[PDB]
Amino acid sequence: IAAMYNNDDGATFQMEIGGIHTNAALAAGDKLQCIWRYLDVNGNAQAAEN
Amino acid sequence: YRLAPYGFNNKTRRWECLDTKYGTKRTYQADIFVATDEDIPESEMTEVY
Repeated sequence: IAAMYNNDDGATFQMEIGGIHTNAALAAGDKLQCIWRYLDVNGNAQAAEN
Repeated sequence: YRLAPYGFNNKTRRWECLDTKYGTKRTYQADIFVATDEDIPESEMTEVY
């Protein structure tokens, strides 16, 4: 994944994808799954899948 | 029944009612309103809050 962060838009957010073989492309509507760790508002680390 | 205006809140991403003092205290999700036609011209609309 590398990085993920929100956007000023109402809907979307931004995500990098990292090392990918050259012969690959993405179309709108594709679905990606990941298990990532984030920092809660209180300052405690959590884990989630989406 | 009185209808009160609802405005989008970019920080929380929900349609929250204006008129805080006297109004409904409910907030609705996005996708409640889906726009596919031409919008109302800005000249015709009246400004509130």
